[PDB]
Amino acid sequence: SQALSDDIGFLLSRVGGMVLGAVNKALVPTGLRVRSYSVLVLACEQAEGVNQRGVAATMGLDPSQIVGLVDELEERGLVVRTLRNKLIAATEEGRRLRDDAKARVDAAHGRYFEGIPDTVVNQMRDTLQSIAFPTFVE
Amino acid sequence: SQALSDDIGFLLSRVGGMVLGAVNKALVPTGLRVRSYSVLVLACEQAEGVNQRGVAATMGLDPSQIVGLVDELEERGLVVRTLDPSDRRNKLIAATEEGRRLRDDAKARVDAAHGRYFEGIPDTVVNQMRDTLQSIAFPTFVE
Ligand SMILES: CC(C)(COP(=O)(O)OP(=O)(O)OC[C@H]1O[C@@H](n2cnc3c(N)ncnc32)[C@H](O)[C@@H]1OP(=O)(O)O)[C@@H](O)C(=O)NCCC(=O)NCCSC(=O)/C=C/c1ccc(O)cc1
Ligand SMILES: CC(C)(COP(=O)(O)OP(=O)(O)OC[C@H]1O[C@@H](n2cnc3c(N)ncnc32)[C@H](O)[C@@H]1OP(=O)(O)O)[C@@H](O)C(=O)NCCC(=O)NCCSC(=O)/C=C/c1ccc(O)cc1
Ligand SMILES: [Cl-]
Ligand SMILES: [Cl-]
Ligand SMILES: [Cl-]
Ligand SMILES: [Mg+2]
Ligand SMILES: [Mg+2]
Repeated sequence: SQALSDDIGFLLSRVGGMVLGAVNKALVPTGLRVRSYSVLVLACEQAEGVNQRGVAATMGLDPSQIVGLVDELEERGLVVRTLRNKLIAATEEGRRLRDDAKARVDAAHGRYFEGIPDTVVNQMRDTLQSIAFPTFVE
Repeated sequence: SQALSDDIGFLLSRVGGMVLGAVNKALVPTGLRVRSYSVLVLACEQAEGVNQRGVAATMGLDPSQIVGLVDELEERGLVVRTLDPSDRRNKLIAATEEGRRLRDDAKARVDAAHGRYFEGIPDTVVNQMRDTLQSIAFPTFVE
């Protein structure tokens, strides 16, 4: 089928945007939106700060875009930017808000994947990781 | 897993965004962007045209958001607002000959641009992803 509604690229972009909208809606009480949430999660994965370069690469953004997200998070004392190399270190308050936000984010997920078994989610996860994070550039 | 890179919602938005940016870039020679392209494609799929509400539902948008996309395509002579010959109360967005020719050019670009991401995936994996994403975007009901 050559129909748009059967096209996997269309579908991925459509469901990605549905998830993005739902997660932004769920995040409203936290003051975060998806990109600032993502920087905060990445910072909270480590004790010491995480490499800003690496954050940008993971998120598929230029480092210049991550700068403003770090400023946003620092406005609320959620991360502290430390040192040509730049690292982003989560605070105790950052870690607390990350937990509250993630429960809202999971639920926003739960709503879209209800009735879809974990075996299907696991295969989707692997496939999407192989696209976003390939072993080399073809 | 607590890791962002294991969050299926993150990965959907991450790869969805890769696809969106690649499609806008592939479309630069056509003058279209992802939404105007989608409307043009959906009009071309029908012989007589497609209803605004159908387009909106396929794109997950309110119908009010489709009017300006149709205006853009109409100003370029790529679609025409017409009336369904089988029901004149049914307004249709119909592709023109020039719209069909551009849609063929544009879909060739977008197909090739998608290949970078999807060509290497096993067919059985793609098929399962397709059907799963359809069940999320376009839920079905009782028979
Ligand atoms: C349409 C999207 C996906 C969602 O936009 P949104 O609905 O404005 O959502 P937001 O993330 O801005 O806000 C989320 C929700 O939280 C709400 N919200 C927010 N901030 C607050 C607040 N501070 N207080 C209270 N409430 C709040 C906000 O109003 C909204 O609520 P609701 O309307 O009920 O869903 C938007 O991200 C977007 O346009 N993305 C770019 C891509 C795009 O054009 N998508 C449209 C579908 S067409 C498509 O995907 C085609 C792709 C395609 C791909 C490949 C191809 O080959 C061909 C085509
Ligand atoms: C071409 C895009 C998709 C849109 O840019 P644009 O057309 O030049 O225009 P705008 O900058 O006005 O953006 C249009 C809308 O695209 C929306 N958008 C912005 N990223 C996207 C996108 N990945 N898909 C789908 N619409 C988008 C964005 O929110 C905005 O919505 P709205 O404000 O309602 O009009 C551009 O954002 C782009 O190239 N994105 C690729 C880079 C990217 O998104 N990387 C991932 C960042 S991290 C992230 O998204 C995390 C999400 C997340 C989700 C769930 C979780 O559980 C956890 C995390
Ligand atoms: Cl954005
Ligand atoms: Cl940004
Ligand atoms: Cl219209
Ligand atoms: Mg919006
Ligand atoms: Mg600010």
